[PDB]
Amino acid sequence: VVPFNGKGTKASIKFQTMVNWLCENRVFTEDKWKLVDFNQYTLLSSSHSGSFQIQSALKLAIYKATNLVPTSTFLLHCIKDNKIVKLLLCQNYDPLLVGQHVLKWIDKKCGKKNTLWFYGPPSTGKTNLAMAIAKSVPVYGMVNWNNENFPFNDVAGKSLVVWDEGIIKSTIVEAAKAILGGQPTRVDQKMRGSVAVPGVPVVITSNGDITFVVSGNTTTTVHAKALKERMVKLNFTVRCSPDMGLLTEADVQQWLTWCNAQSWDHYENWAINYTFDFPGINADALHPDLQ
Amino acid sequence: VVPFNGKGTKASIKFQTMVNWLCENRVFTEDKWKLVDFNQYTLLSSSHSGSFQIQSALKLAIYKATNLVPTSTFLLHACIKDNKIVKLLLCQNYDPLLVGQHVLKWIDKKCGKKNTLWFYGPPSTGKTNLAMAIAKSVPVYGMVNWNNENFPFNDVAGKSLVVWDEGIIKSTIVEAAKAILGGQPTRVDQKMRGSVAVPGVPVVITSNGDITFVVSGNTTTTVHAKALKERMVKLNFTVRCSPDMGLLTEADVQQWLTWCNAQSWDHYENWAINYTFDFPGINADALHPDLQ
Amino acid sequence: VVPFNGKGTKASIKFQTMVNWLCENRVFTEDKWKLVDFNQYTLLSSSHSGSFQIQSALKLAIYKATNLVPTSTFLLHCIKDNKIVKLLLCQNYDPLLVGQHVLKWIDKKCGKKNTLWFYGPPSTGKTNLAMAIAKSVPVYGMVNWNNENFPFNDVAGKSLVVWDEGIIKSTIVEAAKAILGGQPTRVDQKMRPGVPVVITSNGDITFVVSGNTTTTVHAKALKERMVKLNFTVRCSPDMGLLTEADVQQWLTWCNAQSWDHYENWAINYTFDFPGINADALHPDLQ
Amino acid sequence: VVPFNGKGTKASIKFQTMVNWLCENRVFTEDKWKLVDFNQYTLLSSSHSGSFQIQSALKLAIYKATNLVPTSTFLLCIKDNKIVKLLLCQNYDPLLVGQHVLKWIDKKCGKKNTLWFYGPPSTGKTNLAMAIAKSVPVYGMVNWNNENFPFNDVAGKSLVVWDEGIIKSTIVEAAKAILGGQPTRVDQKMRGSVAVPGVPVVITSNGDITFVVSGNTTTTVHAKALKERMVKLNFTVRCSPDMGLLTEADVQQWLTWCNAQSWDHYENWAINYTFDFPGINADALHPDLQ
Ligand SMILES: Nc1ncnc2c1ncn2[C@@H]1O[C@H](COP(=O)(O)OP(=O)(O)NP(=O)(O)O)[C@@H](O)[C@H]1O
Ligand SMILES: Nc1ncnc2c1ncn2[C@@H]1O[C@H](COP(=O)(O)OP(=O)(O)NP(=O)(O)O)[C@@H](O)[C@H]1O
Ligand SMILES: Nc1ncnc2c1ncn2[C@@H]1O[C@H](COP(=O)(O)OP(=O)(O)NP(=O)(O)O)[C@@H](O)[C@H]1O
Ligand SMILES: Nc1ncnc2c1ncn2[C@@H]1O[C@H](COP(=O)(O)OP(=O)(O)NP(=O)(O)O)[C@@H](O)[C@H]1O
Ligand SMILES: [Mg+2]
Ligand SMILES: [Mg+2]
Ligand SMILES: [Mg+2]
Repeated sequence: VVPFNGKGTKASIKFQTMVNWLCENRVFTEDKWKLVDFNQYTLLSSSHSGSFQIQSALKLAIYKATNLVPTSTFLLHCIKDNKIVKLLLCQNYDPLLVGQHVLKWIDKKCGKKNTLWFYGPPSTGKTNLAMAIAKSVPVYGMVNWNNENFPFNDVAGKSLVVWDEGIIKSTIVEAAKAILGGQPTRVDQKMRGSVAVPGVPVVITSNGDITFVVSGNTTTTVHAKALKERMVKLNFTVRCSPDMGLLTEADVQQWLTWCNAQSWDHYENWAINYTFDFPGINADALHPDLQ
Repeated sequence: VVPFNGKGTKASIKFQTMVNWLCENRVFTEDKWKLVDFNQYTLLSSSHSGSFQIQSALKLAIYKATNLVPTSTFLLHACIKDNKIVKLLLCQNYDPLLVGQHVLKWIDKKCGKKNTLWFYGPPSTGKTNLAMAIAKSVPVYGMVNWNNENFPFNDVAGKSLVVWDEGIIKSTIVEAAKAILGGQPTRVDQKMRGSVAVPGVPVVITSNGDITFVVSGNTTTTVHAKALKERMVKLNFTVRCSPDMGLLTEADVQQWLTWCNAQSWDHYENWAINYTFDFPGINADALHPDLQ
Repeated sequence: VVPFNGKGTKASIKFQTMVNWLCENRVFTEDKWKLVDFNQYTLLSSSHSGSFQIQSALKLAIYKATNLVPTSTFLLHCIKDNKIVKLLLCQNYDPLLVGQHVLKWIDKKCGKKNTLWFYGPPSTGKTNLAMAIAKSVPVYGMVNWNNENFPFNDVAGKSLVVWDEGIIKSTIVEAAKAILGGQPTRVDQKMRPGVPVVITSNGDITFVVSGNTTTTVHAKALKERMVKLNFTVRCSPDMGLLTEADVQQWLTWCNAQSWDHYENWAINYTFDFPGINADALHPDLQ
Repeated sequence: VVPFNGKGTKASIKFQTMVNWLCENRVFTEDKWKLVDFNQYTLLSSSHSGSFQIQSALKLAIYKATNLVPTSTFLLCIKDNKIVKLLLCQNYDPLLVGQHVLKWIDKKCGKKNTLWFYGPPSTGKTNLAMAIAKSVPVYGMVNWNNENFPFNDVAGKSLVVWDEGIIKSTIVEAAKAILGGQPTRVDQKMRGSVAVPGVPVVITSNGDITFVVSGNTTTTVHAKALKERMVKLNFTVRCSPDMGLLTEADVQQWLTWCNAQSWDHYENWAINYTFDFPGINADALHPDLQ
């Protein structure tokens, strides 16, 4: 599979440099391009043949950031002052295992446990944490934005699907089962080449148990066992301070930078047998920096 | 036929070379091209002219791979005891020599009316694994489960293989089923392509139960049972398999078919004179010492 | 009329030569072009100006081969050795007369009798002979490929229309009276010649289904437009496909024979085709 | 099974007598009742109860005539009969055919429930079929029903007549069951059993009905299936310009004579019902017709 020779001219080389510059500065939308580099956009729009190049370059940049680059590389660049590390300790979970699992999860390497689920009372910061992760990936999507009868459209081309205040109904149980489990949709099967893999990670925030499928005017539990195998459940029980504020990329990347530097032995021991719930803080193995 | 005495420019020769290169590297989709070679794709998509060239090259490469070059040449290659497929066939009591030799004719549409292979048996006996192994070797194939429920046979043309997994035939589409399973092209095929006859696509079917019985409402009917038997060939996978045989690979398929091509064809010509709905099993003495 | 004074460039003359090449080699479809000369097709498909010429040349070649050139010349290139000659002798039909009629029938010189009809028991070789002619003419079209309720789409541009094992429904009988009679469709008249039609069937086609009952209202009108041939004797399985050459040698030989015999019967075109006259059998056919 | 111990009043006995009278004179339609006896109809129509009694009597008479009595009862020197002359011209045994007609109308032929007449036009195909249809109490015609629903209101008839018929691929499935004598699903859901009504069918056509019309072409998939359920007759000989409309009297005389003769020659053919009806055997032809 040696690459074709194809010696290109300067016009194509400049376009390729622009495509690389798009990925390097995370410019994936027309609005972001206008907000960042207005002069180049104005110059490119002086002609139809120059306007076609914008639409040509954006698609290639998005595809490169989605499939040709590991997503975790966009995340990885004191520790005891990081808000997420402080926040996760307030919920009585080990920050190191959570951070280590997320990096393994975002690269679709957890196996069939593709979907994370955040559950707890309101005003515990579940939604705030989910937004920070979604803000850091190249492109993210929502189930809230999609149409009510077709909430699982526009899945392809996204690195993370966020479902806020979610709930599952019986009319969409067959679609949710495939997407939450990482199984590719038939669109990818009939567009790409047979059972592929891309799929997409999913993060869910909820104020109630989502394993209860809503059918008619009755709550049912036919699929409770089937759903649980696909998620890792976190209980956000402790209310957070009202003035914590929103989380940003610098907070998440700093937190994720520390986690990657530690040994994988602690995570890989539990990773052998995946459990529906996530283990809590173990004082016999807490990292010395967090003691 | 004397070819038209035209001569192309530098760009035309480059485009023809690119079409050949696409054929040689088994690239037939946009995603495959982006995965294999991103640089050439970017260079081609840098301008409006190249965006049309990409589509033309892909459309020509698919046609060249499917209609101009025999499919079996993509299977053969350019420790026979240890081949996984040979062991799997022996576990299910079938001769690896006859199975491989029949494929080299069925995949080439040379078997006449019997255009389909049928896999039957209990679950977890290895029906799906072998079926997908053949598919991964041919250039492009289509599986029925992708299509719409009411329209099962879309995009059948232009494919080297049709895959139907654990499917069941309904009476509402039994009329179209006898067409593809029989190897005769659909009505639209002749019209768009002028000739009353254009060969069909080979089909492979896996099933846990007898599909010769057609679903008709909430009732099973056997009126079409006779018609399916001369269009099909049956194999029985009656032995379960331990979880010690992972997914099969194209390397196993190529090695298996390579050996079957080199051996003599007398053992196949005897059966090929009058095809039988049942595929004969292992013969104790006919097994060659290379597999004894 | 004096042609225009326009002088073309190198590219235009090359395109005109390409059209002549396509017309000469009977390359009227994209699939045939790919199967015959893949190199030229790949060269042309490199850009827009090359791809447009493919469609333009195909359309011009079809028009030239259908309207500006007599179709019979496309068919003309041991007479007893030909398979078709024996086949017509078995059915008690004179090979010379039927051969001459086909040339006039394909050339629209038989007046209103624009339709041929093969009648007989099943498996008597009717479709084998009929399909042989369809592969000899430049372009042919079958009724069976068309939509069930629109059987007569894309009739213009075909050198021959074939209707195999067909039956006439009273809901569409009025359209059949036109095409089988050779009258041009009203759409052809608005935008701007008939197309020969051949019908093979097992029963009597003059009966028209009307509901769940047969009726004979249209039996009289359909008789004038058609010629009936009887294929009664079953064919041996070893005959196989009839080659386009077998038609070519048969038609070419019948062309050179004396034509005055056919003109005598041509004075009053009967619905029934006359059988073999033993006093008129050609010596070479014996 | 013992009849109920109840007793009917004087008025109910009159209605019971009226029901028997309707069956006795083959009065199954309102027009027939008006034509035959106007005084009684006018007297009955004087009020609500009399009008309702008309409907009740008609329904009960139809049921009694079609379900509780064998049809052959309504059908019950011979050289002068015109029907005998007709079959002799068509080269068929007058005695053998009549016995089959008696068994067929009584649903005693098993699967082969349908007759078929074939031949060139103007040879007596339709005339004979209508004469038999007139003799039985009630008959139905396929041509009267709607095109998309050719088999509506099949039950309740002693015979169903199909003239110049042709089978469309859309309705080929419904044709298989009814022509084969299989009961309709509608009656099974209503009556409760799995096989009850039973309807003989007679078909006359000028073309081969084994072929099924599908789209704009002919198919032979269903050819063998229909052959099992049908019997074929060839009317290949011409017929005089007059051959006056055959009457019920002509039919009744012919079948009565056939039933009187010995039945032994029939059941030999009934061992295995052949698709094609055997022709005249000049050796076995009855001496009266020799
Ligand atoms: N403007 C803000 N943006 C983000 N987080 C904020 C903001 N103001 C306060 N917060 C913090 O976020 C907490 C609640 O934010 P939110 O993300 O809605 O939490 P939650 O528990 O997921 N909410 P709920 O949707 O009610 O279940 C507050 O208690 C603060 O600690
Ligand atoms: N990717 C894989 N993961 C796990 N097991 C595999 C994989 N590929 C092959 N196998 C095993 O290889 C064997 C092939 O079985 P398979 O062909 O799937 O059987 P089957 O009867 O057609 N299956 P089913 O789809 O349940 O009807 C089984 O033992 C599988 O467990
Ligand atoms: N595909 C074929 N290959 C070889 N021989 C063929 C083929 N099709 C037909 N024949 C031969 O051609 C002769 C008659 O062919 P066929 O087209 O079936 O005739 P026909 O009278 O038009 N049939 P039918 O369609 O039943 O009316 C016989 O000798 C056949 O053996
Ligand atoms: N009104 C009539 N009643 C009785 N017989 C008639 C009548 N008119 C003509 N006939 C003659 O009766 C014979 C049969 O009549 P008919 O029932 O029309 O024949 P058929 O063979 O069933 N006709 P077709 O339906 O065209 O196949 C023929 O000799 C007719 O000439
Ligand atoms: Mg929330
Ligand atoms: Mg045919
Ligand atoms: Mg009649």
